[PDB]
Amino acid sequence: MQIFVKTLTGKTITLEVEPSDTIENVKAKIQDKEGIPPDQQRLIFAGKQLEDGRTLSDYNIQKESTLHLVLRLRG
Amino acid sequence: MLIKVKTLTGKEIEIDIEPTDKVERIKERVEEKEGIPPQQQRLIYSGKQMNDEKTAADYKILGGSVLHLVLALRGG
Amino acid sequence: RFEVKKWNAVALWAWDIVVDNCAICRNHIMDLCIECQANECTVAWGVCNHAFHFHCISRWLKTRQVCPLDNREWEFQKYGH
Amino acid sequence: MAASRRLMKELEEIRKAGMKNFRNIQVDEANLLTWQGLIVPDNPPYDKGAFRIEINFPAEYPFKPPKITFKTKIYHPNIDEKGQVCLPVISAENWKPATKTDQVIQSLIALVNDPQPEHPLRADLAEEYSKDRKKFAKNAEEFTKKYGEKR
Amino acid sequence: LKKLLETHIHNQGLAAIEKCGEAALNDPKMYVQTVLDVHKKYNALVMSAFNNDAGFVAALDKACGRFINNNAVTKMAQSSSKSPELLARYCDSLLKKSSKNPEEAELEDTLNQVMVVFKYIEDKDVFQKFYAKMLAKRLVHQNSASDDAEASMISKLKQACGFEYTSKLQRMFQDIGVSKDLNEQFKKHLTNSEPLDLDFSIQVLSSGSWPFQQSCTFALPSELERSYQRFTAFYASRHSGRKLTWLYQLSKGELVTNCFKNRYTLQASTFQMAILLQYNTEDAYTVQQLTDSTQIKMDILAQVLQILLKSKLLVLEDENANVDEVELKPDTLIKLYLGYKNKKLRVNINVEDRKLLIQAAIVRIMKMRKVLKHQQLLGEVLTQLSSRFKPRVPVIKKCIDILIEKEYLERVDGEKDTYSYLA
Amino acid sequence: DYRYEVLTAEQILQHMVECIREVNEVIQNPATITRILLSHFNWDKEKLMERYFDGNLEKLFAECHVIMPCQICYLNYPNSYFTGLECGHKFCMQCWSEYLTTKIMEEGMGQTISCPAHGCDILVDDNTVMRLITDSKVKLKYQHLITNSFVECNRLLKWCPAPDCHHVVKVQYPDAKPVRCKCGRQFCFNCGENWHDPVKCKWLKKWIKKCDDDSETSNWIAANTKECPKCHVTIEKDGGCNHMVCRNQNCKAEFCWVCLGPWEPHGSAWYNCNRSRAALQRYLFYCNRYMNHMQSLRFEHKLYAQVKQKMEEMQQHNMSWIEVQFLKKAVDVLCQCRATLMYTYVFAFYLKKNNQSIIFENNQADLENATEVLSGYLERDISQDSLQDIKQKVQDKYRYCESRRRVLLQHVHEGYEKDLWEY
Ligand SMILES: [Zn+2]
Ligand SMILES: [Zn+2]
Ligand SMILES: [Zn+2]
Ligand SMILES: [Zn+2]
Ligand SMILES: [Zn+2]
Ligand SMILES: [Zn+2]
Ligand SMILES: [Zn+2]
Ligand SMILES: [Zn+2]
Ligand SMILES: [Zn+2]
Repeated sequence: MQIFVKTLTGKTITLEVEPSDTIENVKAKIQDKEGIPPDQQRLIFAGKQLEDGRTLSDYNIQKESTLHLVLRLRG
Repeated sequence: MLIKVKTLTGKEIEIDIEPTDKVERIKERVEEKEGIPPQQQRLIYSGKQMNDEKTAADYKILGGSVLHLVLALRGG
Repeated sequence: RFEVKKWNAVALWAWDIVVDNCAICRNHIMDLCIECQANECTVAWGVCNHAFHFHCISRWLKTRQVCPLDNREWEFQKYGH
Repeated sequence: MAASRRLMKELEEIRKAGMKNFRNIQVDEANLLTWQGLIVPDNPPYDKGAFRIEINFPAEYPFKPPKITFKTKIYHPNIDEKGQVCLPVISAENWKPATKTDQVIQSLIALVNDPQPEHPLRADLAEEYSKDRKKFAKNAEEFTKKYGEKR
Repeated sequence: LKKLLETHIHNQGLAAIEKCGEAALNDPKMYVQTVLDVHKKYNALVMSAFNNDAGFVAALDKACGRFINNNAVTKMAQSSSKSPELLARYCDSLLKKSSKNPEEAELEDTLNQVMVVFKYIEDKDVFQKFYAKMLAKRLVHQNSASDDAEASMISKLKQACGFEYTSKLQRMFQDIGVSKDLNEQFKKHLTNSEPLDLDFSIQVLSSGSWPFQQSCTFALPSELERSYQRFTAFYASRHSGRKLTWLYQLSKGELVTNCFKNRYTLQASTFQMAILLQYNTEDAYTVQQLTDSTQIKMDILAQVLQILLKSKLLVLEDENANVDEVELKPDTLIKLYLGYKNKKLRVNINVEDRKLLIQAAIVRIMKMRKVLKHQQLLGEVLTQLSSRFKPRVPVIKKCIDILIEKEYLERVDGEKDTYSYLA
Repeated sequence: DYRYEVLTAEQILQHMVECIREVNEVIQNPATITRILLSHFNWDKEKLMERYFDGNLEKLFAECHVIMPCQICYLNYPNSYFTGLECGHKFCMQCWSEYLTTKIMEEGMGQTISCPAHGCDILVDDNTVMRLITDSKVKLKYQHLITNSFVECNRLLKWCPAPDCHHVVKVQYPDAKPVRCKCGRQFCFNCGENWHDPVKCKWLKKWIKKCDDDSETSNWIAANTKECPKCHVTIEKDGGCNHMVCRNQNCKAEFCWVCLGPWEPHGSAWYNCNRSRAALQRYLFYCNRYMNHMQSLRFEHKLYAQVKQKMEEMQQHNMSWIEVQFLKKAVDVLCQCRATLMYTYVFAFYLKKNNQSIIFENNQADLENATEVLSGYLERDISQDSLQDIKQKVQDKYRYCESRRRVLLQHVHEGYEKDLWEY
């Protein structure tokens, strides 16, 4: 049960996560690993955006899969 | 008396000086082995840039001490 | 005085060309071409003083009728032996 | 809790000092982390008419910025009808944990007097304001006149 | 019982050649013989006792590969390409024509053994380079044991590595065959041309196959010119377009020196012929006067003059000079020694900071002339650094590119090669 | 050559104090000041040297930000409970600890941490940060953040793209030359992809964005995100000011979202920002070949396994070990040839048809066909007990394939040198 996150600086990293976990907790894990505050991140998988409502299993996140990270500058 | 000048990468230079030898003369003595005209060369000692017209003994240098050498590609 | 009775010399044979690539198969001009190599392979000369293997230039002229270094018309000028 | 200890002394200082631009410092003495206040401008057309502001101090104060909410409506190029202002003195990129809230007050009031048509969240309104300034001094005047408060 | 045998046989063979040490590193015979002995002994061991199961033969082969590729001889000369070189040298030293005549049976047997030691090595291209070089030498100099032996060795190499491996050697051999054929036709066509005074013979090679370079700037004497031109015109007749680039640096003949007192008969190279034929008229030429007429290069002329002066045919102005080491100047006489005498006849008279300097010059000339062309810049930087060193043109281009990406210059907009001063 | 190196986090952290010592040898300032100044110059020694020694200092120091109750908690404390930077402001260590902790644990700002008091901008060194906080995990987080900043800001270092390799490839100067970093991966140091021998980096990017059969997130990224002009990170906007400020680690550069230009003039006084039939067929052909080769290069484990299994099985039927050795070598060459043909197709896409392109697209078809025949030989025709011909066939085939691919690479590189292609 591991997935891959492609960071802004290349540096692909791997996450340990359970299929019942939510995107907010995923963001918290990414924040702990790298340092990006978990509120200007967007995670993109399979060409569709990842909101905060549903979960990885809902989004049909497989195992040993990659999902990208982009910034969410506002204001 | 024998002093040395260190380049930025780390290569070492041996030069003998006379008390009345001038900074420009030292630049030439550098160039006879480094091929760098004195406009590009700069000489560094005690954090202060070595003035062009001065004498090696003015700074009260004693031999052995390194007068660190730095390049400058503009050099006026 | 005369001091000459015998002589044995060594000479290298080579095609009478100025550059050596054949510019079609990119092989050395003296070697075999790209089809005779995957197994009587002479050189042909062009009226513009260009030379290639015979088999390479044959296929090239079979498809397009242009000398492939100078996009001009092509006609045979001297074979090789 | 340190938020409360700081805010009580800051509020006491503001009240004791007295100001010519801030009136009606209304605050719930129990929660004490929310402020309701009335500001009054001087420059037209916003001078005609009073209007109110609500401040929400977050839990982690003064180590996080106090978000400000602009309750009463107003016709300003740099203010949303929902009541959101940008005010770079507060954005999380520059909030320094020593600035007294009155400095925020003067910064906001200076924003009110002087518009910024180059950082707009009402794009068409700001473009028109930067185009034909003369009429909007009346256009916003009616809106404030019918939607301000008693000063 | 497999994994253990491999460890024993590899360990045993390694120290067998360690004993010879440096004595092998210059004598391939002992090295190849030792490897062969170890292999033969343990092949005989696993041939009968172990019934020749696949695993044991696999162990033998793996260990032989291991201890042939790296061992003491490899380490002492510090590379892995010292075993194939030694094998090639052994094969050459076996196929040369020595005083001893090789018996066909034992020759074939020994070549069969060399094939084994070859099939174990792991870099079969260095071996081809060295074998090609040595075969070229001993074919050109007519110094070979048996043409059947040469053909057999090439045939088994082809069997063990394929038609592409041994194409150069096959061409290199058929060339000597065609040369032998063509010389007879020249002799036949020669019945009607009356060759001036000499017995002529030539060996006409190919170009891509043999490892030889063009020539060494020689000016032919007038003695051989008739034969040279007649053969070149004959060759141009039988073929359409073909260009003989004669190379005299490796070619030999025979003199008769019918000027001394006892009718000797010399035997030397073409450079010797040029020099000695020069002295047909007079005997008071110097090094400069010689290079005026023979056009030979200074170093080769010095070598040839020294080798002649080692013999008593030519003598300096001094009589007891140690001609082996004394080097001479362009204004130095050479005297023909008229009284030379040899005890016999038929003599055989033969044998970075630099990058930083690049960048400094680049920026200096740039600020001197802001706008200027690439090739002219190359010339100017070469002039500025001539007293120091001549950096390679790729190195200068590289430093130019590094300085471009370091923001001290940028190629002008729209042109591939034109540099403007970064401001 | 291409001199490079591999390190880990601890060595890449210690090399920082190494560089600090190197520069401070001649600067003669305390370590904190040197670190600040150098970090402002993207860790380039000579730039700092020339900008420090070109004239005045105080302008640089202002350009680098270096030069009774508490005002934060409003409580009284002993004079032993007040500390502050060299700017003059004085606070207490409880507020210091909480401020630094919240900053570096909830904002990620590791290196650019400024003085708390209003209006000040004197940033905080390393020693003070270590001297105030007390937790250990916070300290290690700070170390990790500054190390990541050091790597990303520098242009001689690069994290390995492998999903878990923790290694930086320190090199002397970047030229898109492949390197390997001991985790088993080799990549193009300049673009981060796998090594691509003939094709240039930019065409590889343009082709890999729309690879058209592997990923779709690139379409989203193009359709909804620009890139920061300064730090080059993909940014998605959902605000309204149009006055974007890059909230990266140390790219605090503010600009305009639409024109993507600097914001200082822009919006200041008066400036206002406001495939038919042949193409898809050509793309279809090239992408078909590229995807086929990608599939085959993905299944390379199965090819090794299957040839190994047939290798053993053929060995047990009274066949020795050296045969199956040549078989392994053949497989290796086959894989290399497919790997090169892959990027050769990419190169041959973006290429306008001229004379020197039909030559290339006629050579690569031949190498394609020979690769296919070799792969056809292996599977079936290694069947059984026909070694003496199949071995010859396979050796002849793979030497030919290797020679041809070397010719293709040389053709491409010569064309680049001679400016002979047109797109
Ligand atoms: Zn042919
Ligand atoms: Zn050809
Ligand atoms: Zn032509
Ligand atoms: Zn405090
Ligand atoms: Zn301060
Ligand atoms: Zn790696
Ligand atoms: Zn690349
Ligand atoms: Zn940026
Ligand atoms: Zn714009």
